[PDB]
This record gives sequence, C-alpha cells and structure tokens, in this order.
Amino acid sequence: RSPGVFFDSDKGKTHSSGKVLYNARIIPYRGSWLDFEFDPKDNLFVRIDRRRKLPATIILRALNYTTEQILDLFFEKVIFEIRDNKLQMELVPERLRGE
Amino acid sequence: MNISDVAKITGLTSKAIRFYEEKGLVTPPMRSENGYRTYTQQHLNELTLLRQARQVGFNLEESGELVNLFNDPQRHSADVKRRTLEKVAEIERHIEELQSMRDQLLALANACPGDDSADCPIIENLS
Amino acid sequence: RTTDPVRMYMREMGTVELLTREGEIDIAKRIEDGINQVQCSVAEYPEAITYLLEQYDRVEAENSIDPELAREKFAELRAQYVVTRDTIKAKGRSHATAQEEILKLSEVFKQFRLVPKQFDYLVNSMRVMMDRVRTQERLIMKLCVEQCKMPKKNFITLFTGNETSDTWFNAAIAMNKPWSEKLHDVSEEVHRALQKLQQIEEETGLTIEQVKDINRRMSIGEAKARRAKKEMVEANLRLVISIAKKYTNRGLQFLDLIQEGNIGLMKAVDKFEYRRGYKFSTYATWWIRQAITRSIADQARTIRIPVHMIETINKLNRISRQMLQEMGREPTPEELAERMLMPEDKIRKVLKIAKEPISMETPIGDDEDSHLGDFIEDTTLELPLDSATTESLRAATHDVLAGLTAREAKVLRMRFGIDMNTDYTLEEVGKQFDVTRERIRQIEAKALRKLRHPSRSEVLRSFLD
DNA sequence: CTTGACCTTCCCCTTGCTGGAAGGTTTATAATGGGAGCTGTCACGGATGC
DNA sequence: GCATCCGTGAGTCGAGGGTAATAAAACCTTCCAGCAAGGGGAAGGTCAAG
RNA sequence: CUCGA
Repeated sequence: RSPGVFFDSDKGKTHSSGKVLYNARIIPYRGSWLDFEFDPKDNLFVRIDRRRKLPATIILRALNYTTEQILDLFFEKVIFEIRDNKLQMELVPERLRGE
Repeated sequence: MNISDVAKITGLTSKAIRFYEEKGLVTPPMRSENGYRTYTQQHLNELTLLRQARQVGFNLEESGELVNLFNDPQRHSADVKRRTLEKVAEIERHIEELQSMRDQLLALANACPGDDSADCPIIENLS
Repeated sequence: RTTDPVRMYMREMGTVELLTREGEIDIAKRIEDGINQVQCSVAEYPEAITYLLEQYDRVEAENSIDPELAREKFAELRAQYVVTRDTIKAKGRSHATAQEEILKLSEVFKQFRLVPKQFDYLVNSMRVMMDRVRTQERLIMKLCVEQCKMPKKNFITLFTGNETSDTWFNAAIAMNKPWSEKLHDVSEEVHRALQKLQQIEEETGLTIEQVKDINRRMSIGEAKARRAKKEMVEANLRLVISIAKKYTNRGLQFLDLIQEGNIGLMKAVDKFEYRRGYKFSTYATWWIRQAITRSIADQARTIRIPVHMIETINKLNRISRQMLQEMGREPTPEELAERMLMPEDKIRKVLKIAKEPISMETPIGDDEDSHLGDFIEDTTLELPLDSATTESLRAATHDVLAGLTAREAKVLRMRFGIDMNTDYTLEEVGKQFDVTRERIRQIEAKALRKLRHPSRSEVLRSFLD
C-alpha cells in the first residue's frame, strides 16, 4: 500500500438493511494509523492505531479548539433577526433547495 | 595486614604462605571475624627468616625446627652451630660429587671434532 | 483494566513520594533511635554480661582503633560488674541503691564497638529464653482453660499472682468450679512443668514481671526500626528501575532485574552510614548494580557458566570489539592471543564454551510446519539387525558348549559370565570346585584348545567380523 | 592336581612448590517512571454487561 | 433482554534449503592436579617343574 | 518461504 490517505467503504455486511459506512484511514510510512469511521447512528469515531473506539471530536478538542470554533469549521450558519418583536429570518435561495 | 601485603614485604608467593601454614612450619595466624588471615610482626619475622633459610640452602624440615629454635627464648646455640656445620658439610658432600661429575665428563669430551661422519667416539662408549 | 505487570508495579510505586536531602537524615535518625533502644535495653540482661565476658576475654590474649582503647574500655566494667553482681542480693533486688547500680552497669556498658553479628547474637540469645517462658505459660493456659475448664477471668487472679511458687496452684481451687476440682488426676503436669519455669528463673536470676518489659522494649525498638526502614526502601523504588533499564540484555525479563535490585537496595539500606555527609544515591547504586550483575551471571543461562569464566569471556569480547575498529578485519585467535598475552589453545578453549542452545521448536527453513525437533536422530537405540545377530550368537554359544562334558562347561560359563548373574574371578571360581587356582586356569586352557580345534568352531568363524 | 616364581595393570606415595578452578565479599560526589509492536479476513457461538 | 465483545476454526502428501547476537573489578577462601623420577604395594594372570 | 499432484 502506498502511504497517504485512503477512503474506503464496506458494501454492507456490518449492519442490516444496507447503511454503508464510509471509513477513512491515514497510512504513514512509519507511525500510528489514524482512522475515521461512521456509525449506524450517523456519528463519527476515531480509532488510533486500531485501538478501541472513541468519539471523533475528542481529537478536535485536543487541538485547542472550543466548541464554538468546531461548529464554525464544519457548518454553515443561518442568521435570524428579531426587530420590533418580529420573527424574520434571512434566506439565500441556495440553502432552501428541496424541502 | 592481609596475605598480599606480606607478599610484598618479604617476597614469598601468596600460595607459599598458605603452604607453610598447611605443613608445620610457622605460627598460625588469627582470623578477623571472617575468613581472612591477619598478620603481625612475629609472622613477618618468621617468614623473612624462612625465605633467607630457603635461599642459603636449608631444606624444609631442618628449617622447620630452626624456626622453633628461633621462637623459644632459650636457643642454646650449641645445636644451632651443630646444624649449621652439618649443613655446610652437606654442601661439601654435594659439591664434591658434582665436581666429580665435572671431572668424569671432561675426560670424554676431548675427542669428537664434529665432522659429517657417521661414527662418534662418545656414542660408542655408553652403548 | 490492564494485564501488563510493569504498569501495575509502577502504578503501585507511584503513590509514594521522593525524599529530599534532610529526609534521608531524618529516616537515618529514626533507624539509629530504633536500634539504640535495643542497645540500651539489653544492658539489663545476663546475655550482655556474657557478651562483656567474651569480648574482654578475646582481647585478653591480644577508624581502626588503638589497642590501648580496647584495653581501657573493657577493663573497669568487670570490677563494676563484680560490685553490682553481689549487691543486688543485698536486702532487695530493686532498691534505691540497687537500681542505681543497675543504671550504673547499664550506662557505663556503652562500650559498643558494634559489629552486627555480635549484636544480633544477644537478641538470638534473649528470644529463645522469652520463647521458653512463653511456651511454658501457653502450656499452662492450654491445660487450665481447655482441659480443667477454669475461666480466664478466674485464671488471671493468680497466674499474674506469683508464677514462682505453687500458691497459685492450690489457692484458686478453694473456689471449687467442680470441673476444676478434678485435679488429683492431672496435678502431675502443671507443677512439674512449673519446675521448668523455676529453672529458667534460677538461670536468669530475674523474676517474671521484670523480664517481660525487657522484651516489650525489644519489640518497640525493633518495630520502630522496621517501620523506619520500610519508608526509606519504598521511597527510593524509582532508583532501581532507573538503574535496571540498561541490563535488559536478553537473559532475564525486565521484572526480574527490578526484583533483584530491590534486594540489593534492602542490603544497601542497612549498610548506609549518614555520618559521612554522602547522599543515599551515592551509596546504593553500587549495591543495586552488584545484585543485578550477580543474578544475571548466576541465572539467565541454560548451561550455567561460573562467575570467573564470564570475565574471561568478556575480556576476549572487549578486545575483539577493539580489534575490529583498529585493524578493520575480524581477528584470528593467533593474533588475538598476542593482545590477550595468553596461549593460543587457551583462547581456542574459551571460544568453545559459549553459544547457548537452539530451541528445538525453531523452524529451519522459513516455514512453520518443520521444526528443528523433527530432525534429531535417536542414537541410543540398538539396531534391529544388531539385536537379531546377538540372539543367534547366544544360541550358537549355548549349542557348542554342550559337547564339553561336565567341568569345563560350568567353569567356562561362569568364567566369562555366560548365563550367570555376574562374573567370577579366578579364586572365587577356584573356591567352588575344590580349592585350586592354577587347576582352573589349566582347565580353561584345555577348554580353549578344545574349542579352537576346527570341528566345532566352524560355525563361530563368521560371527567374528 | 600342586608350589613358588615371576608377569600384568592400577592406586598411592615421596618435595617445594605452582597453576588453575569454583565460591564469597566489598566499593561512599551524584545518578529516582519501559518500549515494541501491532494495523490487508470471515464467520460464527456464546459469555457479558448495562 | 439485547447490542456488543471476545475465543476458535480455516485440505493432504512429497522436494530444498538450514544450524543466529553484545556488554566489571579488586580482594579473600578451599580444593585439586602436576611436575622434576621413580618406589611401594595390591588384586589378577602365566610358567615351569614336580 | 519457493516448487510439484
């Protein structure tokens, strides 16, 4: 195997009723094998060097990130406005597409 | 004063002192709350007497009674002079026989010049 | 939640704290005050008198001390003992003047010259006497409570009473307790065993009450000494795992080096003097390194090499390490003996002892189904063709001896041990027939001349080669 | 068949040590928490632990 | 009770090659062998007459 | 480990 990054996916065979789980490895030429994988509860998980499972944002808090910056790095904010006791949101048309 | 420091004062081997303790020659030394020989000046005097007695020509047993004639305070020196005169008489008896070997060996080493021959006048006498 | 034992050991040693510079001085003062109670409390016992007697009578016939100090510190104590020994019997054992002479013979007794064998000798003397009186008291307690059934509340009213005379034996039976009025059959054990305790009384000269506080002081001082030593041992338990990192050269496992270094540290604690102004890590490193390097040369080898041969191997290996850097070529033994200043056959002898054995389960290709233990031929077995000819030879020897008639057959069979339990010599077989030694040999020679004639030994020609 | 005379090998012994083997005991500036090895199989049965 | 975690399996028979690495030092003690030439003796084996 | 059925 060449060193680098590698996105793999089992075709089934873990949980019933489909639910393909896309894992993701990082193979170095020498060192530990950082690993990411999903879950049937659609969570994220980290397996450092094929040890036991661990919630994946615990490697983000270790990198000196607060839980405000973690949500800023991954998501896309929708701003609300409250003026004279009115509930009016902002809306770009690209977000609301197919609901 | 252990067994290695008395080897440098007199000159004996460290095994030879244990040998002289094994046979009956010297005063037995004390132990030091463990298996270690300790030595005082009396054993030093006995050993520097015995090394000189070995170097002048006495054997192990007449020196073995010479040391006992040195330990006691009496040493009535008539038998001392008797044993020294017996020793120099023994040296005379050895040296007369050894020079007799010399005289009997010089009378046969006259011939035999040392050529490439196959006969020798020396190899034929004793054969 | 773990199974690695080294994590368990380091987690267990992690709870304790390291020591500072003055902490070791504090624990050394604790150890010295633990042993000083045993030193100043043994001065009221006749075993200390025996120690004084032997230690001055040893120097009677005789920093390193001057001999005049040894002639001075062991001289006046004998005369003071002479004045103290008879005056305890004068009008009372523990008086205002007799106990002052007790403190006199105790405080001038500090003439220590303390060597630990002649210090532990007195404790080994006292402990067996206290165990003697303890087994006598426990046999009394075993007979009276468990067999005579008298209660311990009514037992301590007179067991603590005298323990010298038999007033305790016949005074508490005024109260009947009629299971314990049954003593006229079982009288003959308790007073006859109390004669032994009276013998111990007359041997020590001191009573029952005034000897138990001595051993209580011994127990207090010894417990203080052990509890002082335990903290110094447990505090420096990181120094041993700091030293045993390096000796993990693969003879022993990692934990065995630590367990040998702990015994080295426990030897180093009892030897360490704090008077010289040296820190403890200056001293204990030697006693840890010695214990590890001793166990790694006595153990950790299958064919065990003695200790002095390891030095002869290691000098050769250090010189053979230096010769590769110097010359650049691998040294032959002939030029190696020039550096070692040894005969060459000696160096060829030392280069044979090594190479610890191969495991019989190792694979000799690159496989995992063919181990080395499937190639080793058994050589002790007798061959099946050499075990079939040795029966035909036995049958042919049983055949050809039948033509020999009556005397030469038996002496030929038991002369060579044929069909006998063992072999017989010439005189042991001469004593069987009549007496004769030479006649047996003549019969043997005639029998061999009968066998060698070519009319019977034609079959035994082809058994030869 | 019997007696003494001779043979064999083998074990112990004579001095004045010396060489070697196997075992035990210390040494005082200061040193205070390991590291090697594993990741690219699949399919069960059945303990186990909230 | 049920998701999850751990133990145990995974074809037979023949060839050939193999069978490796590196780690103190001064002191003390007892015991055994050997060596310069034989001497001595003890437990077995033969010889030549009678 | 490589090879043969």
